[PDB]
Amino acid sequence: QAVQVFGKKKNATAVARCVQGKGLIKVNGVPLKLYAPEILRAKLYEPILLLGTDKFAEVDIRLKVSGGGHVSQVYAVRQAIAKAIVAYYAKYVDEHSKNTLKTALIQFDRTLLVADPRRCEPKKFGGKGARSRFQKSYR
Amino acid sequence: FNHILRLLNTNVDGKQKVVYSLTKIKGVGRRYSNLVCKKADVDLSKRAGELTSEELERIVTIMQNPTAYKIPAWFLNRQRDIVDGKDSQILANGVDSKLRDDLERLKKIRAHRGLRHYWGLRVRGQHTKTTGRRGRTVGVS
Amino acid sequence: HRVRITLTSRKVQALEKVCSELVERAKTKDLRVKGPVRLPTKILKITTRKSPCGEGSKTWDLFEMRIHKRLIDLTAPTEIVKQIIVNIEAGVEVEVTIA
Amino acid sequence: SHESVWNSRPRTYGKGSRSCRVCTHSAGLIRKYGLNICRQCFREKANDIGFTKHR
Amino acid sequence: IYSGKEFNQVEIKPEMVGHYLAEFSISYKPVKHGRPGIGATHSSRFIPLK
Amino acid sequence: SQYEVLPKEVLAEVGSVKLFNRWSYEDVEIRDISLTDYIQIRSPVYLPHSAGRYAAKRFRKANCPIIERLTNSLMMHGRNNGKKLMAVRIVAHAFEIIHLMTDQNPIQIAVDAIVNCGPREDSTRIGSAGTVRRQAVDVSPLRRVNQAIALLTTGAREASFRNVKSIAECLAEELINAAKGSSNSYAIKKKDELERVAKSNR
Amino acid sequence: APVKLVKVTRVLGRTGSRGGVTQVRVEFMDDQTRSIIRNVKGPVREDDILVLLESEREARRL
Amino acid sequence: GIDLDALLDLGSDELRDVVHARARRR
Amino acid sequence: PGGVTVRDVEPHKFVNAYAAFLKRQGKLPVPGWVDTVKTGPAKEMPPQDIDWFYVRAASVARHVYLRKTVGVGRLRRVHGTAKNRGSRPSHHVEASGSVDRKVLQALEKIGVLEHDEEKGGRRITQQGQRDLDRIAQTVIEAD
Amino acid sequence: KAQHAVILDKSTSDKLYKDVQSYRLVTVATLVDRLKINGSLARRCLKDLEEKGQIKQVVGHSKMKIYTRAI
RNA sequence: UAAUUGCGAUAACGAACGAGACCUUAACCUGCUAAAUAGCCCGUAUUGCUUUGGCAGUACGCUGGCUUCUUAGAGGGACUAUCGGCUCAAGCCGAUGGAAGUUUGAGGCAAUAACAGGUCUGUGAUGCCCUUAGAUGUUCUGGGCCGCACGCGCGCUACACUGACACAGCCAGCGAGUACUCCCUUGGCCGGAAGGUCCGGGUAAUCUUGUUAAACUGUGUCGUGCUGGGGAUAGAGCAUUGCAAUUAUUGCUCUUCAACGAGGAAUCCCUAGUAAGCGCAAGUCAUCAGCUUGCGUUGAUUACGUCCCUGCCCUUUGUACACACC
Ligand SMILES: [Mg+2]
Ligand SMILES: [Mg+2]
Ligand SMILES: [Mg+2]
Ligand SMILES: [Mg+2]
Ligand SMILES: [Mg+2]
Ligand SMILES: [Mg+2]
Ligand SMILES: [Mg+2]
Ligand SMILES: [Mg+2]
Ligand SMILES: [Mg+2]
Ligand SMILES: [Mg+2]
Ligand SMILES: [Mg+2]
Ligand SMILES: [Mg+2]
Ligand SMILES: [Mg+2]
Ligand SMILES: [Mg+2]
Repeated sequence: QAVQVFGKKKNATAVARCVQGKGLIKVNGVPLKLYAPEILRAKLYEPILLLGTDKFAEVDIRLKVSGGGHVSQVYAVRQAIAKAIVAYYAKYVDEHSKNTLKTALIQFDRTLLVADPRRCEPKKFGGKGARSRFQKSYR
Repeated sequence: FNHILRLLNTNVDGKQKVVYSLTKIKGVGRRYSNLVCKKADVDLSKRAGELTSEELERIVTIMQNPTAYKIPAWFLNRQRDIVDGKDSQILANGVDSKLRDDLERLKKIRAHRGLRHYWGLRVRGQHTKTTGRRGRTVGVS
Repeated sequence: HRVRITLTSRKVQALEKVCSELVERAKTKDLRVKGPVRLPTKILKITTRKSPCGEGSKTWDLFEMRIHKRLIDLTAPTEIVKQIIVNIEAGVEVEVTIA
Repeated sequence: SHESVWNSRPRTYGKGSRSCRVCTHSAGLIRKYGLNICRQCFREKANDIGFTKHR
Repeated sequence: IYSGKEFNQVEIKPEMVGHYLAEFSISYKPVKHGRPGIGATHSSRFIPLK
Repeated sequence: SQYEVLPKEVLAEVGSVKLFNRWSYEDVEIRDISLTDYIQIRSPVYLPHSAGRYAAKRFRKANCPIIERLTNSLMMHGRNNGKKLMAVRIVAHAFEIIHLMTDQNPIQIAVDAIVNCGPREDSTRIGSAGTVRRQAVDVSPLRRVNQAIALLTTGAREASFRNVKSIAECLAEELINAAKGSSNSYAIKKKDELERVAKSNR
Repeated sequence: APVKLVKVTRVLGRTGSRGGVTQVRVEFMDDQTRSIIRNVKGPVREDDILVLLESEREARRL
Repeated sequence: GIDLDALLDLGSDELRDVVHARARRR
Repeated sequence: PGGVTVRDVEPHKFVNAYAAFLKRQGKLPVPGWVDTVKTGPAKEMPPQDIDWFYVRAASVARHVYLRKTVGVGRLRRVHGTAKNRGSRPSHHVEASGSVDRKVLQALEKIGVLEHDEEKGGRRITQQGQRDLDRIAQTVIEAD
Repeated sequence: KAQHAVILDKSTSDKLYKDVQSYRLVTVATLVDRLKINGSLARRCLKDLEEKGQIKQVVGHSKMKIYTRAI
């Protein structure tokens, strides 16, 4: 019994496997409580806090996150974990509980499940940024 | 304690820590004073004021004698004396006195670098149209 | 014998058909074919100033050339190889590696 | 004309060594992929070489 | 030593060892400033129209 | 349940969502009923850091939590632009200091400070070609929240500039003074002078 | 004079030369039969609660 | 740092080790 | 019950714990100029510690442990920082390959790391992995 | 230019050891204003009081530290 | 209506351009196709703790299966879909669902007519004029384009504690790279650094390269002092590129430590992954990027309105203007 999901934020992507067994969540081998910078770690525990802490007791979740920045990878990890437990309780558990768990994530933060469709606007000439333009002088 | 000290030929504050109090001696910077304190077997945490007078004499002597205390030859602000041919670290009153000598040597041979100094211009090849800007207008009339 | 076929060109439609056509006739004669492999596209970018004289508002060009590279792994003797790629259209390139 | 002095100075590098292969123009030369064509002449021949505007 | 347009007579001294010959033949001469022109300032480039 | 992935300081507050795992939201009320619909405290949040799209387009920032809004305002000047984690650290340290200063709920203090700093009368500049005239007008509830957050943060920011008083514990007293209604607060002085000018131009 | 609160009924439309001020239809909670018009600076919408200082002036276009 | 008498008769390699780095590279 | 490795230990606490272990042991050879250098052109001041070398050795040893292999060039990039180039904008600059090289040689001498002749660079050793696991265990014991 | 003492003399030491009990919050800034002391000595004083068990720490963050009275 | 965009009225009817449409790119697909130049699962051997099942564990012909992640082709998907309002219509507002509801975001292309706009110094593209053996052709040495009382424009670094410094933690994307000669460079060795040397890889999803970028986070030092902020000017020494470094090419070490405490009258850019901060690659290139072209990281405040200023489009109107209110 296993499912595979992934989460994305900017160029950061995190691939997660959910495996039946003892309850543990690891990010690139490192335990979840010690991966992210301490100030950001409250975001990582949020999906588990929203759900039941005992609902992750029968799953083995390992992630491999890379591609973006340190803040973005945190968002990739949190979104992937929420999808992983939802996928497990859909394929291997009746989706009525999956529907109950999905809504608990939904009416709190939609970003927990659906990836943010925002990327960097391509740069144009005549300015340093996408919208900014070089300073001009009339005299 | 000991708010005021007198080292070489410059007054030294005692309320500041040892390294940065010693930086006020001109010709000694932040890094050079750091090595000297480490070589002198003196604790860095305590301030310069609460140093014992025996610590002061150890600190000063190692400054005029860097080579004798296993100090690397490439900290010295002169590694080849063009007149002498020996490495030397120069303290407060010496750099100003020696600075004239280097300028005097360049001037007396009528070299370009000495001429630029005498005229009062940039000597490292800098551009000097929009960035010299010494005086004032000078308007159109 | 294992031979690797490398197909590099610029026209996708020409490359897609010849890749399909080459591999299609391969099953017909019942050979073991591994592929095709779709290597990442190569985009050649040249940025140029439009004005030949430097006058006017600054406008820039972006000329782009796309290169498409394809890999086909074939398990057949060299005698078959010379008889299997006989008809290759223009605009594409063929490379062979003997293994 | 004498070989010792005529064009004696080496031209291994520098803008004097390289020139546009169609109009012997030195400034604004494009040699990203061995094109060796000045920017003005490249804009004429861009479509012939295989370069097109897309964005 | 040739300095652009003319040869400058320089006698080598023992203190001159370690420097290029271009040190002792200046090529640009010092700048003695004169008077600003019409376009030197913004408020002076206006040509009157009568 | 062999591995307990949650830290002990987190497992102690599973029952309710508490800001920074320290303070709750139920005991936080608003004295002014007008700002109730434009101060988002009905939905607790663990951290003042969400990548929400609250500009898509209008009146979406009203649903944004007010702790989120305060954190966004600290990262104002050019050197501080793009530094949200530092702002979160400063904001987190402020509430706990407010808690020690006042022995109250720091969120209650912040909400009271924001309520007290919103001017309820302002004047717009009208006239004809530099003939400057001012007409006194009311201020919408949404602008009052924005003005209060702006005035509170700038006073804390300028006070900490070139001062030993650090930013994290600076921001505390302006929040404390504003909730107390003290006239020593920078926001209170600017709020009063704006209302004083507006009353003159009625 | 005491301060008072009102509820926004209708957003009449923008006003002023530069369109930075909006006119709104206003009713009082304490007096449900009293309705006035006042100018508002800032984003305003219906069913909002506004605070008026010396609510005696009638609004005029700017 | 060498007397003028021996300086003018000094060998090339010995001249090298004494002179400035730019002079050495030449 | 477990059963733990370097992964389940905070890196800040692990490096400090292993730095103390090496310093207390005293077996690790140290170059003489340890008190002179400033660990790279990108840096301004020399390290503010007499025990910085033991911290550097502990930090590097964990780095080699977590990676497939690493050499002097890679660590210079890793330990490099932004240089204050006066009025010109900052750039990334490598950091004092000699300091990194001597650390790798010293760890090789004490058996923590060993050279790989087939891929280049240096890799963790069976004793090296054993030594770090003991230190990580003590960190949890200290916690 | 307020001069902050870099050495805790008798007058300031006794004032610190008698007034820090009643301070609700004991921060590096708090000592500097109420004691006219250098920041480095203020931080060392905070460590010294902590070792004595006279105040308790709330924040162990490196960049800013909070100490409060314990009764 | 963003639109000469439509509904309609109608001495007009029927059309052609432009707009739209179109093409490129970003976001969706656990649906298809198929991957040893991308991964995952499985198993083999082995490593450390536990030895009670857990580690980036480590190992190309170590491997049977698969394509979620990656690559890239065909396709699907959004059309304002549904619902509640206003309205005859065109359409407009809000909510739900959805990856996406401003034309979904950003670009490319882009009409008639014209400018005495710029380019004869891009062109063997050219008319006329000038010159053509003491050349205004061509080549070689040196110098100059950098020269400095002064005015202006585009920018870089800063005036610090939301900070500087020292260690520790430590995450990207767009791309480029070797033939008559070295291009990107790994790993080993020496050195304080810049660098030097030796064996090798890559004509490239293979090697450089996971380009371990910086900003940033953690623990310490500093402390409201033009101060450990700031790095201007300058002295000395060492290397690198080049046939040549002087008017310092550039790089590194030490030392010297100027104005500057947020900036007048004025003025520029900008509405969401945007401004701003931070860095990286490419172009130039033997060497030099404070520049430009792209890319990524962190990531906001405030409108979502108006014609008040500066301009633009249509209609009515006045004109002694037509080189057209300069
Ligand atoms: Mg930008
Ligand atoms: Mg680092
Ligand atoms: Mg478009
Ligand atoms: Mg032409
Ligand atoms: Mg000529
Ligand atoms: Mg010439
Ligand atoms: Mg310009
Ligand atoms: Mg700037
Ligand atoms: Mg630093
Ligand atoms: Mg990468
Ligand atoms: Mg470059
Ligand atoms: Mg340029
Ligand atoms: Mg009239
Ligand atoms: Mg006329």
